[PDB]
Amino acid sequence: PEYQNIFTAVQVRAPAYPGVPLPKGNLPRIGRPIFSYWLGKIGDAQIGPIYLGLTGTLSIFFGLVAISIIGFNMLASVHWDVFQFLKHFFWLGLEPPPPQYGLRIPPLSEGGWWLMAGLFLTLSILLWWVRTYKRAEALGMSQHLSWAFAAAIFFYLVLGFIRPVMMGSWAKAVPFGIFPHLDWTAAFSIRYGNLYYNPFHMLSIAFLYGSALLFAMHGATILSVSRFGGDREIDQITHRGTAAERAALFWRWTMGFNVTMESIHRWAWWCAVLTVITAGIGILLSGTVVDNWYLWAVKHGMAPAYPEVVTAVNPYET
Amino acid sequence: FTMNANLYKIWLILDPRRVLVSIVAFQIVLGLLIHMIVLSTDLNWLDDNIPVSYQALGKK
Amino acid sequence: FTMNANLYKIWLILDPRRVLVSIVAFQIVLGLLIHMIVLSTDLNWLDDNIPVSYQALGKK
Amino acid sequence: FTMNANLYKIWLILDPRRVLVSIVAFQIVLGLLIHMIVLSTDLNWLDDNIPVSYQALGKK
Amino acid sequence: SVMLLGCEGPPPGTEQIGYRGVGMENYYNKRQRALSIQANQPVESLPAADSTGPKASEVYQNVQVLKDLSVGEFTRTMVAVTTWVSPKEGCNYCHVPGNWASDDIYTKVVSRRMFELVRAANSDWKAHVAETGVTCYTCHRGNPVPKYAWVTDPGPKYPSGLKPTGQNYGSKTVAYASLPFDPLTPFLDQANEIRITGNAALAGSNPASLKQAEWTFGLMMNISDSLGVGCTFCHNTRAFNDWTQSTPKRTTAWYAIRHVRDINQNYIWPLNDVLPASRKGPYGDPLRVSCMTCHQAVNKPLYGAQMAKDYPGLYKT
Amino acid sequence: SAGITHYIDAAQITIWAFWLFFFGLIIYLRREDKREGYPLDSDRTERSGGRVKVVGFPDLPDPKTFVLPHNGGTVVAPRVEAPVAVNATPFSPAPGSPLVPNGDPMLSGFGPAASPDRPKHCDLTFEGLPKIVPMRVAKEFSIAEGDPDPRGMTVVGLDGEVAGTVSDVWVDRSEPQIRYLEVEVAANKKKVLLPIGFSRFDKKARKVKVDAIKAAHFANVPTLSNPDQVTLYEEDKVCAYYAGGKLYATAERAGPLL
Amino acid sequence: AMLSFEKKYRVRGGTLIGGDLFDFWVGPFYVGFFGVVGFCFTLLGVLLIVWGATIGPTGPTSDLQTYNLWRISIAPPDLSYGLRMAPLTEGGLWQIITICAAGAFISWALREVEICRKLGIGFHVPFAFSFAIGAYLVLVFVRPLLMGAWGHGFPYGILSHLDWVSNVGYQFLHFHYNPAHMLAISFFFTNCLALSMHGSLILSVTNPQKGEPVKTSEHENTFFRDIVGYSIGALAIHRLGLFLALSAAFWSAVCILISGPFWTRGWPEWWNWWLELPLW
Amino acid sequence: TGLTDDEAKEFHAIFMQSMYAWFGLVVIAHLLAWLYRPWL
Ligand code: BCL
Ligand code: BCL
Ligand code: BCL
Ligand code: BCL
Ligand SMILES: CC[C@H]1c2cc3[nH]c4c(c3C)C(=O)[C@H](C(=O)OC)c4c3nc(cc4[nH]c(cc(n2)[C@@H]1C)c(C(C)=O)c4C)[C@@H](C)[C@@H]3CCC(=O)OC/C=C(\C)CCC[C@H](C)CCC[C@H](C)CCCC(C)C
Ligand SMILES: CC[C@H]1c2cc3[nH]c4c(c3C)C(=O)[C@H](C(=O)OC)c4c3nc(cc4[nH]c(cc(n2)[C@@H]1C)c(C(C)=O)c4C)[C@@H](C)[C@@H]3CCC(=O)OC/C=C(\C)CCC[C@H](C)CCC[C@H](C)CCCC(C)C
Ligand SMILES: CC(C)=CCC/C(C)=C/CC/C(C)=C\CC/C(C)=C\CC/C(C)=C/CC/C(C)=C/CC/C(C)=C/CC/C(C)=C/CC1=C(C)C(=O)c2ccccc2C1=O
Ligand SMILES: COC1=C(OC)C(=O)C(C/C=C(\C)CC/C=C(\C)CC/C=C(\C)CC/C=C(\C)CC/C=C(\C)CC/C=C(\C)CC/C=C(\C)CCC=C(C)C)=C(C)C1=O
Ligand SMILES: COC(C)(C)C/C=C/C(C)=C/C=C/C(C)=C/C=C/C(C)=C/C=C\C=C(C)\C=C\C=C(C)\C=C\C=C(C)\C=C\CC(C)(C)OC
Ligand code: HEM
Ligand code: HEM
Ligand SMILES: [Fe+3]
Ligand SMILES: [Sr+2]
Ligand SMILES: [Sr+2]
Ligand SMILES: [Sr+2]
Ligand SMILES: [Sr+2]
Ligand SMILES: [Sr+2]
Ligand SMILES: [Sr+2]
Repeated sequence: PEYQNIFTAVQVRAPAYPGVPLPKGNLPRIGRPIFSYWLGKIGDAQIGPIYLGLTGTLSIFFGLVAISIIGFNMLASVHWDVFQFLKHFFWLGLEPPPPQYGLRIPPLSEGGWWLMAGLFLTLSILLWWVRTYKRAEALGMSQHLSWAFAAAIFFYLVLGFIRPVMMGSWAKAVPFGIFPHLDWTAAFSIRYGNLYYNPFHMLSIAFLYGSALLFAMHGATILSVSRFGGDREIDQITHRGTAAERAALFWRWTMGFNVTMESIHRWAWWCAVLTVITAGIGILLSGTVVDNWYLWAVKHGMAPAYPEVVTAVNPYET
Repeated sequence: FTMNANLYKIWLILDPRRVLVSIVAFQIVLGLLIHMIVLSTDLNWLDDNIPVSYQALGKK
Repeated sequence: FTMNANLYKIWLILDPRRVLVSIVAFQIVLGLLIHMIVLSTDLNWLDDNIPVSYQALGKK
Repeated sequence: FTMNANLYKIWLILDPRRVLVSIVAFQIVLGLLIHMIVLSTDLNWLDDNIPVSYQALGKK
Repeated sequence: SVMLLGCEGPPPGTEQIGYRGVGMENYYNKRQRALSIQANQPVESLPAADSTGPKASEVYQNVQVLKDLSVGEFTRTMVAVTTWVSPKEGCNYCHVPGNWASDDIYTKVVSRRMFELVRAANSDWKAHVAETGVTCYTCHRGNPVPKYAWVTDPGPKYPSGLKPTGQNYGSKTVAYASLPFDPLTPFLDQANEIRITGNAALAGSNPASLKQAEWTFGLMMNISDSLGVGCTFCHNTRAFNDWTQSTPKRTTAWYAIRHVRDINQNYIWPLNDVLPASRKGPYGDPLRVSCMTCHQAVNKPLYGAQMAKDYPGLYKT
Repeated sequence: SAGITHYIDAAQITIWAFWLFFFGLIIYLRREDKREGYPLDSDRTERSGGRVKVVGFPDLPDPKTFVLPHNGGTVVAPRVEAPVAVNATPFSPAPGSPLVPNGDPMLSGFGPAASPDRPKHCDLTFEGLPKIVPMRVAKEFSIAEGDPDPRGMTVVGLDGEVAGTVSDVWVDRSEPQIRYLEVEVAANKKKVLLPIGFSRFDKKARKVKVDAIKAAHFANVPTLSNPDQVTLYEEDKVCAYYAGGKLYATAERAGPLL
Repeated sequence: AMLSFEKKYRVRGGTLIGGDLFDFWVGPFYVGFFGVVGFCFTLLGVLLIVWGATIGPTGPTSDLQTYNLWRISIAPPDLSYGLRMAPLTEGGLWQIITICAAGAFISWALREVEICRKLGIGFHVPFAFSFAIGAYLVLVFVRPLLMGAWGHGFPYGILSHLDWVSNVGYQFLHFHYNPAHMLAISFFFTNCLALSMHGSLILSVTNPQKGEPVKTSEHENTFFRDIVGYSIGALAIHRLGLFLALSAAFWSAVCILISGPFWTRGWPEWWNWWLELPLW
Repeated sequence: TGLTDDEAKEFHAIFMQSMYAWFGLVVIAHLLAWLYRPWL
């Protein structure tokens, strides 16, 4: 038996914290805090305050506009029947301009809402980018997040804007809908001859698997050395303790090498940014450079051959 | 009026601020909802092109 | 009235503020719930063309 | 009925800043929504082809 | 709940399709396989007719199709067409009472055309219909109107301000998926292009759009569902386009696709002027044919029962 | 001639660029990995008197300096750390053999009981007030409505015996939470810290179980050079002792099972 | 060789099994009884994957035989064999390599366990590891069993196993609609998000702008509270990430456990229960 | 609700008038809707 540090079993409150203080120029903070005994059951119970500048307001603004075009459009596709909207919601979506239009700005009823929602969404994501760089500067900190967000933004941009512009057709960006965007994904692999044989998509998959591997390992570690205040990673990084020691040693004795309280955060950091960056590269070469990845894999001798036990005659060849 | 006398006492049991803001929330929601409902039906007043066919007075 | 006997003591067991707020919520939900159920079956009272057709009152 | 001999007292219960910002948001929103709805029906006022042709001839 | 939800028990019936390890396999519910079999029971044949007699065209007045039949055989052929297409109604369904030779009732101008439809089918489409062939029951099943006939549908409502998504809805016609909900009109009526895969690794010589890919995906979902199978039944998903890696069913399905284009184009659209409104969709298009119409969720209509070989009156010449 | 298919496509060379950037990345990460624990301990180093400092591939990165806030100091990595004797003796003289703790295992400060020498100063709030302090020093703190107050529960060890009672609760002034339980020990009424990580509650009974050590061992809990605050040195020291009990506190945790 | 602070912890005992028998180190790896079982399972496993590569699907001289890394592949027996042991050169080999893989992962897990007992740390890691071991087992033991034959397992080959995933995935037409698949995918994506956020944070505070000192807990909470009005806090973020990644593995295991044994139809069709509720 | 016995009678009265007034505007709107286009 032993506490697992899964659920804070006994909590404590103190007057809320408005936070470390920001320099002149960085506007006031808004909202005044509250505590959720239940968030508290598992984490900091404090909820907010939040910061909102020109940036933050222009981003929340654009973002909600974009959310409205997508939604309103979805209600329109079901005739303003909020019931039907509720019924098929998962299947509802706002499709992209048709190819007939190329990269021209299309009519409202033929895709223009998508281009506007795509436009406003992008501006709002990139404004949130700027937001995190400002919020990160007010604290003297570094832009590590911003270099990652910038990577995920990279993938996003490659998906809905960069590849489309390169391919000369807004119909190639992804449509806003749950099931619609799932279908876009499958069709994407199909159209280019099975994306499994795309090296970049294999790497992105090794890196997604790796984010789960590393965070599960590290996270389990920090809990296993939580007993020695290993969660307090900052001081174990400046002033190594037996938590960071037992931590580095568990792995050392297990897989033969190890890292440090500071470096594991770099392996993890670099592994996540890598997912999105192989991922985006992966979508970049599809249609722009390679049109049929399976064939590509055959040309580079990577696709396995199996005894042909089942086969079909080609009517196109009769 | 068919109601209680000890009916004000409810405001010693339920926070008044919440009930007030809440009513507005719920009513605004219901309002929008029903509006969209009617608009989705036979009772619609928008999708028909009357009294001057704005979509076919200079179009069609 | 009551259920019988002593159905007042129930409030020494169950929070009156919560029973009230909960019931208000539940009744509101059950209401939208059923309205939505009946409109979704044969018993619809909106999309019938009763008592006079509305979309081809804007047709002739 | 119009107004209570004491409906100022609502601001002893409700914050003037939140009510104010709230109203602003809701009205701006409603302005937008309603505009979108009208823009999606017959009453469209943009693609009428009136009062003078702007796409000369055909293609466009 | 947030119910839970949709579920079968183990073990499913399974069949190995491709090579071991390739993953080309099939799973199915044994129970429901049995229910489908009882529902896909075939009608036993009527005793052969000896005949030995004159040809139908010699003893009858308006015999433009079942000419070369002996009288006996013609009569038999009439009894099969009766139970097969409209048994609750009997003989009178397609004939003007007291007058067997008359065409004064539409169901006969149609019946006649369908005699040329089955015949063309049994005699010209074996690369598709093999030796099982087809018969009236295949589509009719004791029903005057194939239950599983289709129509070009308009999807759900749209205000006037905006045009339809063309895809994005809950439809049993695309397997419940959100792809485009009418992959039939452009593929099983018209003959739009299904191919989207490139035949070159690098690009610059394949104009297939992604959209087209989705239409092909939708249609394929349709097909899959109509025959009641998954893609490993006809494909090796590492290469949907690779014919050598596909199963001989892709070949068969290929010829079937063309076949439904012929039933729908030269046998069904033409009957549209003599058919009642009761038999027509919102565009005035008439109820036509699809794979489901016949297969009704089984890889071979009626589990590959051989009905037609017993009625010689169903073959050309 | 308009068909000379090139065997090299952008996809090959992008896979090439990737692997090269990859290798440099891997190498680099392994360098940040040697900012502690290095060079290694062999008898390769001792045999040669030290002429073989063990560092492997890649090598060690130039030191980096951490500038602690609050007149706190400056730390470097990698650094040169003074060796420290091992309070144990080799189970075998052969290399790679484990060592047996010297003396009374919980006292040894070897094994699950070992720990390094962290500063003999305190971690600080942003402001600079002792981050971890007791609720008696941190006036504001308060149990969370609906949580048994640990204050007054009975602390009980691994064998059942009462250990002491909760005399207070230590909290983080930086991230508000219970870090340490205070224990007025029964056998001597001395006050000791008990890490939260070692403590289980039995709210319906108001007990606070501790599998770590036996009720008795609570007598030897490492001590604080001040009952109103604690240093980094002292935290490791407190916890490692309890941890030792996980392998020591019984004549059975030593393992085997079979 | 040891870390510069390692000797002081390299205690004797803590085993589960072996006791002093295998209670020693080799380089930095801990051996232990399970390191030996593990190494044996592992070595035979790999050495057999080498022999499979050596022989090929039609014999060492045929064109399908190969030593190319992308293409070497060892596949299960046909379904005709059910749960029986199949001949070696017909998927038997694949079965044995599997037994070795399961045994090696389990030994590895138990050896991490003895290592927790030695170092005196929580056993969160090998418990978490056991989730991957579980997923692997459903993909080779549970599902193919529930499915009456071992051949339902995936082949061991770098891309050929990708092909397994592909055609199995496609038997259900549009796998994306698998709801457990939707979950697991959600966790895998969010896990990848929190990790990038924690990673970024630790590195943003212990190394701030020049001119600034190592940052504080107060900063940490203040930044993410600044951005998104909330900060789950240091301990818990380590807790969440563990939750996300273990759950992601969970739902992968269940999403594949239901694809066959408990559902045979296409997956989009599953969502029918929703379009048919008596609400619409 | 930390209210006194008197500030819930005052509140309640004002609430009642405002609410019934609301229902009044409601019936007004509902009769105009019924006149221009009967729905039952
Ligand atoms: C359908 C069958 C195809 C398939 C087709 C694709 C396609 C196509 C793609 C992937 C993509 C990827 N695939 Mg895949 N994939 C296949 C099967 C798999 C399998 C598996 C076990 O079989 C796995 C593990 C994966 C794994 C993955 C991930 C590794 C990768 C994307 C990571 C990610 O989250 O990016 C997602 C993260 C982001 C997009 C950034 C998010 C940040 C944005 C900006 C957030 C903004 C938030 C917003 C503003 C909030 C408001 C909401 C608004 C309403 C919008 N695929 C098969 C072969 N896969 C990518 C790829 O490989 O391309 C080469 C991709 O685009
Ligand atoms: C389908 C066939 C009929 C139909 C048959 C019925 C039937 C049958 C019923 C309704 C009901 C109602 N119908 Mg109807 N209804 C029809 C068509 C409509 C249409 C329309 C657009 O055509 C609308 C808008 C409505 C709407 C209405 C609502 C006014 C009402 C439901 C109140 C409720 O849910 O409980 C809300 C709960 C309460 C108000 C409880 C009061 C709470 C007390 C005061 C709690 C004390 C605490 C504190 C003091 C206040 C609590 C807080 C509150 C939030 C203020 N119906 C169709 C045509 N309708 C219900 C009704 O009774 O109407 C009279 C009902 O039983
Ligand atoms: C084929 C097309 C279908 C589809 C079909 C399938 C099928 C079929 C499956 C998945 C599976 C999954 N898919 Mg998919 N999938 C689709 C598209 C996607 C997309 C996307 C963006 O489109 C994504 C993100 C994913 C992602 C996922 C995850 C939800 C899941 C895999 C994680 C896992 O298995 O954990 C499990 C992790 C492990 C089992 C590893 C265990 C480690 C063991 C114990 C030790 C390994 C040791 C070994 C020796 C290590 C080597 C080290 C050497 C010693 C050096 N899929 C497409 C649409 N997908 C798989 C799944 O559900 O998981 C069971 C599955 O069966
Ligand atoms: C369906 C066919 C008819 C239709 C028939 C009806 C009928 C029938 C009704 C309406 C009603 C409504 N219609 Mg109409 N309506 C039609 C066409 C329209 C169109 C349009 C673009 O064409 C619009 C904009 C509207 C708009 C409106 C809303 C103004 C109104 C409901 C008020 C509400 O929800 O608030 C909800 C209420 C509140 C939120 C609280 C009320 C205000 C309180 C009392 C103020 C107290 C102070 C408070 C504490 C602070 C206030 C601040 C808050 C932030 C607000 N209708 C179509 C043509 N319409 C309703 C109406 O007229 O009013 C009854 C109604 O019953
Ligand atoms: C390593 C790559 C991973 C990654 C990294 C990543 N994501 C990031 C970041 C980073 C580094 C950020 O910095 C940023 C972030 O903020 O992190 C928490 C972000 C982000 N990750 C998110 C999404 C996201 N990332 C994803 C993926 C990934 N991102 C990868 C796994 C995914 C996927 C594919 O699953 C998603 C869904 C967002 C929360 C955030 C970017 C947020 C953003 O750009 O905002 C844009 C606009 C809005 C949110 C509009 C505001 C709407 C408000 C929520 C409503 C509030 C209204 C209020 C009541 C006001 C009143 C309204 C008035 C108008 C009336
Ligand atoms: C469950 C949540 C996540 C997770 C957690 C996790 N994995 C873990 C751990 C944890 C906590 C460990 O502590 C343990 C570890 O050592 O850390 C790296 C482990 C581990 N994660 C690894 C693998 C792994 N985990 C993965 C994923 C996951 N693991 C999830 C993302 C994945 C994938 C598919 O994404 C892989 C590939 C190992 C490096 C390691 C355990 C190593 C080990 O057990 O070694 C003993 C066995 C051998 C050395 C090989 C045995 C020899 C075999 C007989 C031959 C191989 C047969 C194999 C079946 C063939 C497959 C061939 C493929 C090419 C298809
Ligand atoms: C004949 C006969 C006898 C045969 C001869 C035997 C032979 C061939 C000898 C060769 C021997 C050699 C060369 C090697 C042995 C090979 C062995 C047994 C196999 C290795 C198996 C193994 C698990 C390798 C996996 C490698 C990888 C990349 C694993 C993924 C994990 C990951 C990404 C690794 C790096 C990150 C790590 C290690 C993080 C752990 C880690 C985490 C997670 C923290 O949170 C933490 C917190 C605070 C301080 C430290 C740490 C810390 O170190
Ligand atoms: C210094 O450290 C740091 C902090 O501390 C200061 C931070 O605050 C921060 C900021 C971090 C944040 C603000 C965290 C924000 C969290 C995010 C974005 C994650 C998003 C997650 C969600 C929205 C929740 C989704 C999940 C749910 C709603 C509940 C789902 C429930 C389900 C599915 C049913 C439950 C059952 C199961 C899942 C099956 C069984 C489960 C398992 C087997 C898993 C086991 C898990 C454990 C933990 C042992 C960072 C980055 C940091 O690094
Ligand atoms: C009733 O509802 C009310 C509240 C009104 C509102 C409800 C709204 C709701 C519920 C909306 C729901 C929306 C959902 C669920 C949306 C889901 C979206 C998903 C899942 C999308 C997935 C992928 C989409 C992608 C990748 C889109 C990419 C698009 C891009 C990158 C577009 C870029 C366009 C740009 C930058 C435009 C440039 C314009 C220029 C300047 C070039 O024009 C000249
Ligand atoms: C047992 C009931 C039936 C009997 C006794 C019967 C009898 C006959 C006879 C005697 C003829 C030849 C009439 C003539 O052309 O002179 C004929 C023709 C024809 N009957 Fe039938 N009939 C029956 C049912 C049906 C049914 C159910 C259908 C359609 C579903 C049908 C469709 C036709 C058609 C289309 C012709 C013209 C044949 C041709 O051009 O080849 N009959 N029937
Ligand atoms: C739901 C998953 C399925 C998908 C994604 C799918 C996808 C495709 C794709 C992409 C093609 C075109 C290949 C190219 O671009 O050159 C194709 C062709 C074809 N598929 Fe399917 N398919 C599925 C199921 C089926 C099924 C069940 C059958 C048969 C019953 C089938 C029969 C065919 C045939 C015959 C062709 C060739 C058609 C032609 O070339 O005109 N498919 N499929
Ligand atoms: Fe961490
Ligand atoms: Sr107009
Ligand atoms: Sr009208
Ligand atoms: Sr113009
Ligand atoms: Sr199936
Ligand atoms: Sr050879
Ligand atoms: Sr229904």
